[PDB]
Amino acid sequence: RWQEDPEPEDENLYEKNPDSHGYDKDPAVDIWNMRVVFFFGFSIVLVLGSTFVAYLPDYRMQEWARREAERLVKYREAHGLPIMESNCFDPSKIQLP
Amino acid sequence: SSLPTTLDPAEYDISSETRKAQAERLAIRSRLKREYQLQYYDPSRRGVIEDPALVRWTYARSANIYPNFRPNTKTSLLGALFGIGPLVFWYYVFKTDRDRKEKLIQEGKLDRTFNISY
Amino acid sequence: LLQVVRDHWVHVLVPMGFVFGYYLDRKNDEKLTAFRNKSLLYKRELKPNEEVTW
Amino acid sequence: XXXXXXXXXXXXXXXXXXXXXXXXXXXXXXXXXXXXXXXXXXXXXXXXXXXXXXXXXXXXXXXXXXXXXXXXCQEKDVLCMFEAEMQWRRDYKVDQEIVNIIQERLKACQQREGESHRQNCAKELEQFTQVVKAYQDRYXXXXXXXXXXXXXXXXXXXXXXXXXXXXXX
Amino acid sequence: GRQGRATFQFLPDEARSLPPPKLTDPRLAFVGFLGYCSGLIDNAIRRRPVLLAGLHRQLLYITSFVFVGYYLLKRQDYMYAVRDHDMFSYIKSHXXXXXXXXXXXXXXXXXXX
Amino acid sequence: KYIIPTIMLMPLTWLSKNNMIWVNSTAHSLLISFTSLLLMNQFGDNSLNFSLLFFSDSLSTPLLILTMWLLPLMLMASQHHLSKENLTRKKLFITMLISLQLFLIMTFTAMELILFYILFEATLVPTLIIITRWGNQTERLNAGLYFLFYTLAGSLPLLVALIYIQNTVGSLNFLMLQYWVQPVHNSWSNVFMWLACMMAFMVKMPLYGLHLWLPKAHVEAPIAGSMVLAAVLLKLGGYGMLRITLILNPMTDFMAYPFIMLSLWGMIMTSSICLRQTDLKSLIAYSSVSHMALVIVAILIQTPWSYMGATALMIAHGLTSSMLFCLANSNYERIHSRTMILARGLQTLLPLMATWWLLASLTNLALPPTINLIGELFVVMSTFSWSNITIILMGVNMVITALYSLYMLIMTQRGKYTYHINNISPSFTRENALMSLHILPLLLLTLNPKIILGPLY
Repeated sequence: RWQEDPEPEDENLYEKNPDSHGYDKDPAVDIWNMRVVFFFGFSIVLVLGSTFVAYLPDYRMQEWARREAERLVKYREAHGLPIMESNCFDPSKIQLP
Repeated sequence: SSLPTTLDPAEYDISSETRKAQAERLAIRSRLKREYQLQYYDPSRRGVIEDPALVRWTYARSANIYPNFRPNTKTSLLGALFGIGPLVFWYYVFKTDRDRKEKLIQEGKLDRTFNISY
Repeated sequence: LLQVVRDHWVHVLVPMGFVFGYYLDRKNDEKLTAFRNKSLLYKRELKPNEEVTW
Repeated sequence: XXXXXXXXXXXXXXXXXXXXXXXXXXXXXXXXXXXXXXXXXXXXXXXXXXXXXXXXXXXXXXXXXXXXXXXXCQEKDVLCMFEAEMQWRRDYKVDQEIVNIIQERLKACQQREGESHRQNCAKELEQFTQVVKAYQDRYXXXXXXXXXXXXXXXXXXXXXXXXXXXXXX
Repeated sequence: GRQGRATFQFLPDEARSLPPPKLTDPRLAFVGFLGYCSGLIDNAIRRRPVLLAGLHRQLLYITSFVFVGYYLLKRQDYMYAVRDHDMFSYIKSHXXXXXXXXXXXXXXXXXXX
Repeated sequence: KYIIPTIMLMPLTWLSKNNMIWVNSTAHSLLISFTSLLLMNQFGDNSLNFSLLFFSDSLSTPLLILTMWLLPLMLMASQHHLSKENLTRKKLFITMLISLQLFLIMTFTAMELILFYILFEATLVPTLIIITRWGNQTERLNAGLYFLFYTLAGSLPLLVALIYIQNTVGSLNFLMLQYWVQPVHNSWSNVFMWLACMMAFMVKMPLYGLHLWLPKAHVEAPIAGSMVLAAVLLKLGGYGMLRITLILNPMTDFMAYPFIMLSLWGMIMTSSICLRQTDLKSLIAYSSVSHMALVIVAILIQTPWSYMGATALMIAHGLTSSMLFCLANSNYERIHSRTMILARGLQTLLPLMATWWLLASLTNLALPPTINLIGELFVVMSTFSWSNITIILMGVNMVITALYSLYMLIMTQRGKYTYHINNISPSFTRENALMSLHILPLLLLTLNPKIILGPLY
């Protein structure tokens, strides 16, 4: 026996009383919250937001390097002899010994 | 696993003292059934009931870690052999594969011609 | 005009707080002005406008 | 165009010698579907081209050249190395896509021959072995994640091994 | 590091009052927020309604942390300058202790994988 | 621009009236999440710098966007819960979630090792209070004690490690400054220098050993299945492993070799236990060990392919496992016991949720390329260059990943539910919203996840 603790609460309405609701307390505020402002963040950030995820932010020279490589392939094949790769960063630098 | 034939009509006492024990099985079964039946067929219930057999079932697996295993016997050391054992097993597998690979890079080239990856 | 101030007293603070963050972090550009026209990477002698890079 | 290798010339001409039946059903449909929706889409593409009129220029890719290499800049300094690290990274991004063009050249080699494939070409397979081998030994491919300081050590490691082999032989 | 040519009584030296003081600094504003925060929880311990809208003795709480914080930052601007000044003067006087090394392209080992 | 709108979200909840609260906290966070996707996605040749180091920049961090995406998503889930409690405590609680997200913005943006660490440990205190209060189950204190016992005993060795490195070589602070990096010569003094830097991120990134930190935090859940998404953020919060292995010690990775092997059995034996267990949340908790073990295998190899797979997996797991906890939340709010055997039967009561169960379970497996296949496949292809025998070990994991998803489905597909009188109402409008706002970003990342798996990609 505790004489104070025994007072259980079990009340899950959902449909009984508000008929159509997302959450309890105030049906007029509930429609404005659960169905309006949640869905504006569902519309703007996901549809108008998708035009920023991959759709035209340029993004770390992915399409830039295509125009850069194509002009360098024709340049070093017609005028030069090695095919765009031979030695990296160091042409006749300071030797180890 | 069952060793001989599938046990269903085999090995049973011919209506001896077991009949009194078999009648006791239905007595406890119905005792737990009747309290289940009373807490089921009422329209004013609404909610999943407890059933203490399944509550203790979850408690047997999730809890009972340190109240149990207080006599750390030789069987626990045999379980530890399946514990640390496999972790030390691959140490003589991956290293033997690596020393095979690394020696092939330096002396007697085994590297791929079209390997731009990694 | 009279009802909007009482009902939406907190509703204005968060987008205005973004403007405060938009302005404060922009003002940090004047602290980092070393080698703005200098350092050969995108450096070019500008004539119609003073200080191209911010 | 120009950068792409492409085929020399496309052949094929209609013969229609054996039998009559109903001529060529594929060629009869080729003339039928040319005016059905191929002509309509060409007219819609021409209408969209005419509606464009004024268009933006767009000055394409920016240059930005040299700015001194990391090998030239001796001793560790944050002001000097930063522009050298950007130069190496820009070249590494280009060198990745150089391989991709020659990769697509080999893709063109497989299709434009078909039946021969391995027996013919001879140039595209040789060009692939000239670039990838140069990419494997110089531009990382063994030096883990990209780093400008590690590349100079990788170039020195290849040079020291080559000098030791040349002096002995 | 430790104090050498500096004496106690009156916390700033006044003789070395050359550097400009902190004017409308973000460091002053954060202590000002703490001065406001001390004027919020005083209505929480001593039971008073609304931490935001209550009694206006909070103006004393804002000013005190700003006033003490200003002289504390003035001590910070002084002491960091003196510590830097004695560091620079030690290199300029001795010269032999601090050695300079320039221009090197030394060989280093390259890691595989 | 990300400093002082989340700090401006703090007085919003206190000032707003008792009728509102939840309407303001969600709407004034969704527009903040829009601005993160608007500005942070831009990159030059290498890493940029947004401001002076209070909060720095992004190098390979679209993981910041995920936290901003979960900034309103936690408030969505905790709606049925905390509906009967005090209104002053509702204002107290939302600010604690905001404070978690405040430090999480800081940790991903700040490109330091010193400022990062103290705000990495500043996420520990709010979670402690969130776990030890509002916990529906008993012995939640063990979930609180071991949360700070396992983490802090491993992370306080960073103070003796990080300060030691900056005392020897320049300063760690700016990171892009830290290219004065000398190769580690593999000495006995350098053995514990490597271990102390790793062991801090061997706890939050769960191995096979020291992994009990995770399931206890999930079984004794902070709130039903709502604040578990913050613990998913703590799993991906061990992203410092991407920075420490790359910068601080690139030469000496001989000590990484036993740790891959320890996490290799943290793939099979962690998936074996996740087959018989009764708790539905624990069947997500032990599966989350294996999917995050993939990163620990990847990073220590240090090959460029593994980083592509890892950064994808950090975002992949952050939206898939968290979605599975939302399904566990929807079952717990009706039955009030997370027993898998008891809660049995979909479509008879929950027809629409059953399709969302599929789009969340099958994502643990390698579906048509969402982000999980793109995450996993690059790691498996990276392990082959390490050693040829790995796919024999990795292939067993591919079988038990089907034993993750389908076993969660079958035990809910069995149409009975005889004892259940509750679960009469199908789903609320906000209930199905959680199922959409978690899965539709994964569905949008099927098209082009270029701005997801990006460490120089």
